[PDB]
Amino acid sequence: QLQQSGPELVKPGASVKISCKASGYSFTGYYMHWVKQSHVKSLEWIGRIDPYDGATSYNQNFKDKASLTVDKSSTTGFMELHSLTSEDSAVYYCAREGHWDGDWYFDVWGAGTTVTVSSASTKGPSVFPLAPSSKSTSGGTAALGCLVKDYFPEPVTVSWNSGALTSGVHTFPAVLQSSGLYSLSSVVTVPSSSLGTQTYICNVNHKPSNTKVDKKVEPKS
Amino acid sequence: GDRADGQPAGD
Amino acid sequence: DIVMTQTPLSLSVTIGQPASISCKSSQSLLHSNGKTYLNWLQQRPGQAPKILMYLVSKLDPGIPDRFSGSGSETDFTLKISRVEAEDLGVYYCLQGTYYPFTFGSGTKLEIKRTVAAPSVFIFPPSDEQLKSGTASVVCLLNNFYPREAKVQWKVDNALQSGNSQESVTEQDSKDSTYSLSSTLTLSKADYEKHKVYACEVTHQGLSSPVTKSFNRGE
Repeated sequence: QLQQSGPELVKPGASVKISCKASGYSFTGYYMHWVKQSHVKSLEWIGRIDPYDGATSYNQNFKDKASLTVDKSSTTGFMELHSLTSEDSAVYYCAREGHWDGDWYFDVWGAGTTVTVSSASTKGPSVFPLAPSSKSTSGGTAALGCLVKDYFPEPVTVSWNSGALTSGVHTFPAVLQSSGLYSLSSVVTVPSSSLGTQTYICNVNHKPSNTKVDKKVEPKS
Repeated sequence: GDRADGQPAGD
Repeated sequence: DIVMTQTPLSLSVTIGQPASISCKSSQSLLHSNGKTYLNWLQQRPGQAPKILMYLVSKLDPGIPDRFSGSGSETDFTLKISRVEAEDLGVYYCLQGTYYPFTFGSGTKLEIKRTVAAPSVFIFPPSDEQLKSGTASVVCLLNNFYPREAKVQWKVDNALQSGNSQESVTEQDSKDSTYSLSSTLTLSKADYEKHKVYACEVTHQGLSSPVTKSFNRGE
């Protein structure tokens, strides 16, 4: 697979270098390409690098904007984006051009790095339980969750029971508050019969500010 | 020959 | 650069029915070497794009065979013989014949399923948040279809405006439903001025509005 670096806040005019660690295949055997996904969901190819010799080929629109390097000894590829403006806020993917039955196409993608260009400062969220009660029961099931309030920028990562509880989770799109800060909730539906034995913990990781919160969500007593 | 190849629009 | 134009730009297909998406390229994608470098990708909500088909018609080996592609040198069609819940998302064509690689704009596929009414839940503010001076009340509408729903907040049976925000999930890749939350935010002072907090939910799967409420401090 391919493992990209976490999300980035970047001041306008500044630069940032994002990375893409390759594992499980021969690094210098395949091109590593980089793709920008703008918030309107348009995809554009940025360029590619030959990890064997460091040779780069760039989309002409990103010539002054991106530079591709590679570190053989750490089988990791890097894209540096220069002199950033509002138009460079987006999700950046790396992808391996692989081969199958004698043809070439993009066959492994990293998960994306969100870059937000802003002069505002990063700010970690406050996390509050949404406790289950008689007002959040239906059909013998209970809903519960966490309110993740007042952070900047996107994205914040929410998981439940350290990744073990995924079925029935809904982590909603963030809303933009009048303050210019974001909030979201993440909820899960569970058996109501098991609220006395199971433990439900929402894990919140807001990497831009290096903020991590675990909140155990319990019934009100 | 162990060297990367890919679709012609990459260069 | 080569222009890739997709049509339609969105469509909504009932589970089990066929779907068809086309792409036109502004020039022949037939390379000198006899190959036609036209690819199709799917991007599900929350995921990276994924190659479905390359060389117009060749299926990636992990792709189910209800997908097929056809085409000439300039016009191409991706067909799903019978859509399933996991086919949701945005579909892109991509040409690799001429530098630079270029994508189309994307066609968003929604999966139509049977009408499902929301299950509605309401959450008072936590004591933790109250201590800090604000009260968020959350109303949750879970697993409904189609996505249009109306939420109204009533406080001591007076309709509220201007003090709430909502957002709706992407479509679910397993059951094809949506969920929505609506959050009412007051100061702690204004919260403590009132007794009954209610959200009233309208949805075409409901024959009258559904109300979930609590009394402050129970």
